[PDB]
Amino acid sequence: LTGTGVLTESNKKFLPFQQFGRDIADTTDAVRDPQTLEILDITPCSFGGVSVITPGTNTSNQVAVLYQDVNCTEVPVAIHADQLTPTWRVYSTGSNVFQTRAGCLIGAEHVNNSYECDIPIGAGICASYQTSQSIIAYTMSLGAENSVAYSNNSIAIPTNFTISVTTEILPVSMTKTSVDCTMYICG
Amino acid sequence: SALGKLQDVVNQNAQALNTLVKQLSSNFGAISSVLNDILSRLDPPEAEVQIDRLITGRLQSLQTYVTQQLIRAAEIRASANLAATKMSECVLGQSKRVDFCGKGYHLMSFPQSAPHGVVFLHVTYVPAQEKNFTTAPAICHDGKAHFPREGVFVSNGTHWFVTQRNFYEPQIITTDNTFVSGNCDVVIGIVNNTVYDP
Amino acid sequence: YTMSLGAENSVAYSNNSIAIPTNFTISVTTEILPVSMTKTSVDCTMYICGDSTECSNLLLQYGSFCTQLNRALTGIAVEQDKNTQEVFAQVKQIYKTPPIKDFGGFNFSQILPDPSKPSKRSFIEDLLFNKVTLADAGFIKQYGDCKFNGLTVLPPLLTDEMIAQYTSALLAGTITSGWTFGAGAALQIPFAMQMAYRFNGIGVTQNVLYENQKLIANQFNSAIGKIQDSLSSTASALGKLQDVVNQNAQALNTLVKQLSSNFGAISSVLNDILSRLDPPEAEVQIDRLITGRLQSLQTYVTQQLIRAAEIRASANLAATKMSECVLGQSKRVDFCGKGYHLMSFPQSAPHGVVFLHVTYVPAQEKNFTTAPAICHDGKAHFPREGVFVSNGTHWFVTQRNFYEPQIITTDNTFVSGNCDVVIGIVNNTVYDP
Amino acid sequence: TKCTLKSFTVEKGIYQTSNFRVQPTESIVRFPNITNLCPFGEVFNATRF
Ligand SMILES: *[C@@H]1O[C@H](CO)[C@@H](O[C@@H]2O[C@H](CO)[C@@H](O)[C@H](O)[C@H]2NC(C)=O)[C@H](O)[C@H]1NC(C)=O
Ligand SMILES: *[C@@H]1O[C@H](CO)[C@@H](O[C@@H]2O[C@H](CO)[C@@H](O)[C@H](O)[C@H]2NC(C)=O)[C@H](O)[C@H]1NC(C)=O
Ligand SMILES: *[C@@H]1O[C@H](CO)[C@@H](O[C@@H]2O[C@H](CO)[C@@H](O)[C@H](O)[C@H]2NC(C)=O)[C@H](O)[C@H]1NC(C)=O
Ligand SMILES: *[C@@H]1O[C@H](CO)[C@@H](O[C@@H]2O[C@H](CO)[C@@H](O)[C@H](O)[C@H]2NC(C)=O)[C@H](O)[C@H]1NC(C)=O
Ligand SMILES: *[C@@H]1O[C@H](CO)[C@@H](O[C@@H]2O[C@H](CO)[C@@H](O)[C@H](O)[C@H]2NC(C)=O)[C@H](O)[C@H]1NC(C)=O
Ligand SMILES: *[C@@H]1O[C@H](CO)[C@@H](O)[C@H](O)[C@H]1NC(C)=O
Ligand SMILES: *[C@@H]1O[C@H](CO)[C@@H](O)[C@H](O)[C@H]1NC(C)=O
Ligand SMILES: *[C@@H]1O[C@H](CO)[C@@H](O)[C@H](O)[C@H]1NC(C)=O
Ligand SMILES: *[C@@H]1O[C@H](CO)[C@@H](O)[C@H](O)[C@H]1NC(C)=O
Ligand SMILES: *[C@@H]1O[C@H](CO)[C@@H](O)[C@H](O)[C@H]1NC(C)=O
Ligand SMILES: *[C@@H]1O[C@H](CO)[C@@H](O)[C@H](O)[C@H]1NC(C)=O
Ligand SMILES: *[C@@H]1O[C@H](CO)[C@@H](O)[C@H](O)[C@H]1NC(C)=O
Ligand SMILES: *[C@@H]1O[C@H](CO)[C@@H](O)[C@H](O)[C@H]1NC(C)=O
Ligand SMILES: *[C@@H]1O[C@H](CO)[C@@H](O)[C@H](O)[C@H]1NC(C)=O
Ligand SMILES: *[C@@H]1O[C@H](CO)[C@@H](O)[C@H](O)[C@H]1NC(C)=O
Repeated sequence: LTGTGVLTESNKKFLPFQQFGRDIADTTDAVRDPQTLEILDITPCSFGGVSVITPGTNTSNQVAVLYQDVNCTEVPVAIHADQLTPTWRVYSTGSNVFQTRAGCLIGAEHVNNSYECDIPIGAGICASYQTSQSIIAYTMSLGAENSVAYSNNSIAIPTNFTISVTTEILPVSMTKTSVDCTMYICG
Repeated sequence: SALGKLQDVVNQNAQALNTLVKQLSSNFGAISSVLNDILSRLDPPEAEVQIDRLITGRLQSLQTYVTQQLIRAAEIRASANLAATKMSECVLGQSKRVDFCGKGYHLMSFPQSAPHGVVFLHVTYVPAQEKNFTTAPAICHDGKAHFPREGVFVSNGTHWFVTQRNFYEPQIITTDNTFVSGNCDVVIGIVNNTVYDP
Repeated sequence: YTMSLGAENSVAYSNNSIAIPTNFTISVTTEILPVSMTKTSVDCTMYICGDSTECSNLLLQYGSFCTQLNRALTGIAVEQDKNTQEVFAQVKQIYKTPPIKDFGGFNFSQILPDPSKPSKRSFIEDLLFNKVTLADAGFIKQYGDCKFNGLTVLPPLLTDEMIAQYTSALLAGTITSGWTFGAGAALQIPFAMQMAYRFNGIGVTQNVLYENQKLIANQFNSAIGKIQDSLSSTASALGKLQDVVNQNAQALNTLVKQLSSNFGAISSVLNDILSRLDPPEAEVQIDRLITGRLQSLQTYVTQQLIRAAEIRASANLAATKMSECVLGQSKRVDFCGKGYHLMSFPQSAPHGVVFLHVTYVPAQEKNFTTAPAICHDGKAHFPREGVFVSNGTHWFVTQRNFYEPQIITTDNTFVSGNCDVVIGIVNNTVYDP
Repeated sequence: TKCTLKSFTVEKGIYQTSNFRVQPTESIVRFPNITNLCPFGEVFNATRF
């Protein structure tokens, strides 16, 4: 067999007569080195689970990067930071490096205060551009907490009121597109 | 940005069309994405192969675009059915369905057109200023138990009134505000008071 | 056999005979609704042409199919997040139940959050989480252990702890304030008086509650216990939700299995094609493979779009039920469980919600003679709110949905017209206080 | 993000991108232990032809 990937020390126990591991899709998962009787796991070397959080380019050009389901020590080896541009190595190590249950967040300043979610990141973490100004990551708030002074012989009754006009927008129709099939395909 | 939902839709369609246009720049494995160049450069024996590749690619692009349009049109039709129901039960009447016509209790709605959409102005009533009161589920008057017809019994500390439950409008408790039923050895938390008789 | 539609039951209809219930039951039913899918994401470049420069260059000829597929999947995930947000995040604040549980004798300990727990989930929530097995998935189970092959499962935006907190806030608001917390600021109210409101909302006088309060509370608790037993007994109850998961898994599985297909090429292995044939024909073979895999991805994406439309419809329905069912009191028949609706309680579940619909069901029915009106002094008297009934000798006026006879008085009935018009009017005496 | 969206300006939000960052890749070849050697020794260095 031939392929491309990263060879790592494995944890599996191949049988004495089996050579190549295999997943349910007939795809190599682990191999036995032909010379040394050691099992090597083949982890492909490519990362497509990278999200780029950005405020609008009108407001700023500072961005954050989220790598999916990785530790913050495995980031410069998962994306091969050593073989990248030095301006990409800013977003692989550093001081603004949070570790969410979704992965590694870089370029976002982790704060403790909670706020309403602005740019959703995941696992309860949302980011936003705030104050001198920078990108911050926080556990989004579900709303201000409250306690109802409930008792079996107490009722709260309103004495004033407000007439509130809210706005609900609903799409009704699309654009009536028409395609000339023969002219499009065979103009 | 308030009407983003509409713009998005429009934008999406545009993007679709745009992508379709850019799909004319693909070879799909042929030797050129331009039909005229293939016809000017190759004889039918191999022009047939090249044009077959182009036809397959462009037909796949068209099918993808049409399927996306069909699914998005199904979505928009569902939303339009929802909007029609909203106009039926929201402008032309008065819905008691909670939150179906804006947050709070629904008073009325006003529709306004918009490019490829509608905008409902939901006029609703929202309680603002509130006060604590001591309350009782019922009141004894002569051993018999009295329950309020419409509203609840409340007390400002010394006296007992009967008030509707959405606006503090305390009224003297009388035999035209309350109805009798059984006796007041069963209700839990009932309190003693007098029921003025007109 | 020829299936039977149901049990035959002829109604003893008669123009002067009515059937009025004399007793009731507090029934808790279960309604399961899906709310979100698994936010699947596929790395199209790595899926089609995993770590192969020549394959990537060839695939780049096909334009922006790969880009638009990725965009569609991103839209799907965003739509699922929006669905969950709109279904659950409908409360402005986060209420919490007080330590005192003096809820008129009703016992909510099986739906309120458990204090001695890190997840702040209720007993029923724990049952639901433990009744959703993942051993029949395959790809969704092997990816949760870490199937790194360009396919990833993004985590939901709202963690299960947040969903539990949202359900806790909704439940505490409903218990301690009724419907006021949905319209605006939460206005406290004793729970018994809230149930009195609901009974008035279904045309049952409030005293009916107060005269049978403890029994109703016991029935509610008993009903909750029965729900526990159902959850303990039948695992298949949440089938729908499981099915959704299964379907997605199957889709993914199918997609994954498509990597083993030649699609007309000489071999499903790209490297063998590259090493074996000359570039002029290896190009045709790799074009065949690229077309096949792109078609497979397109089919998967279309199926995902359709299933996500289904799930969005279900989530919109669930949001409407939460608005009209929890935050208020609906009068829509069978919209919130069979019977007349009293209230509902939400409960989280993996990628879904479970509503416990507490409803009122008439149980013990009696035959009474009836009349459309009664003739007292040549005038015709109609009931203000209720119906005239007769136990054989005397005529009373009772509410329609619960037999509670009351003497006929000028405060129960209103006068209109005379006795020469109404068809079926009877003679009796209207007592004047 | 800018090129993957085919625009010079980017709106607020979290976009999911591709993977354009390539990395140089070395080559390795592995085969079992060389065994089963012919009789070429006694064929070339044979006593008599
Ligand atoms: C609660 O409200 C009632 C009526 O609103 C108050 O009754 C007052 O009673 C005195 C003597 O009985 C009268 O002179 C006043 O005119 C009454 N008030 C009004 C507004 O008519 C009662 O005092 C109030 N109690 C508390 C504790 O606020
Ligand atoms: C309301 O008033 C009645 C009296 O009219 C109270 O009934 C008395 O209750 C006490 C003990 O609770 C008994 O010793 C008396 O014999 C009862 N009197 C009568 C005439 O039955 C009743 O308790 C009062 N309610 C409250 C809540 O205090
Ligand atoms: C309404 O039905 C309930 C249940 O059938 C009745 O409650 C039962 O009452 C009897 C004695 O009256 C007890 O032995 C049973 O254990 C009770 N059942 C339960 C489930 O607790 C109730 O009495 C009926 N009420 C009317 C007015 O018919
Ligand atoms: C509400 O019902 C639960 C049952 O689910 C009660 O919990 C039981 O309480 C008894 C005595 O208090 C214990 O012996 C059991 O071990 C408890 N079981 C569980 C599962 O907790 C609870 O006490 C009830 N609450 C009230 C106020 O009656
Ligand atoms: C119909 O109901 C009325 C009232 O509930 C009954 O009238 C009373 O019946 C009780 C016994 O059930 C007697 O002790 C009372 O003296 C009756 N009151 C009067 C004013 O006569 C009536 O008997 C019931 N009729 C039937 C056929 O059940
Ligand atoms: C190959 O040789 C090495 C050392 O000579 C030995 O350790 C290993 O087990 C051998 N493997 C096979 C497959 O013969
Ligand atoms: C990250 O580190 C934790 C230890 O805190 C470990 O359990 C986990 O497996 C690591 N992640 C991976 C992908 O190995
Ligand atoms: C947040 O609080 C934790 C303690 O819970 C503390 O260790 C950490 O330094 C704080 N970080 C910030 C940014 O305030
Ligand atoms: C209710 O609020 C409005 C506006 O805030 C105010 O003008 C009015 O006086 C208030 N009414 C009462 C009874 O407080
Ligand atoms: C009602 O009583 C509670 C209990 O302390 C208090 O917190 C709240 O402010 C009171 N509200 C009003 C309107 O008096
Ligand atoms: C409220 O509960 C307390 C104890 O929790 C009790 O002493 C009191 O009588 C109850 N009052 C009502 C009206 O239920
Ligand atoms: C009512 O009467 C019909 C026949 O007149 C009988 O079949 C039915 O069982 C009766 N129901 C009750 C509750 O008495
Ligand atoms: C009912 O009363 C009217 C007069 O009020 C009388 O004319 C009629 O005959 C009576 N019918 C019966 C069945 O008693
Ligand atoms: C019921 O039907 C019978 C039979 O036709 C008739 O004599 C009687 O007047 C009717 N009564 C009413 C109230 O319709
Ligand atoms: C023949 O013998 C010579 C040395 O005597 C050796 O170098 C050579 O490899 C041998 N030939 C073969 C085919 O083994």
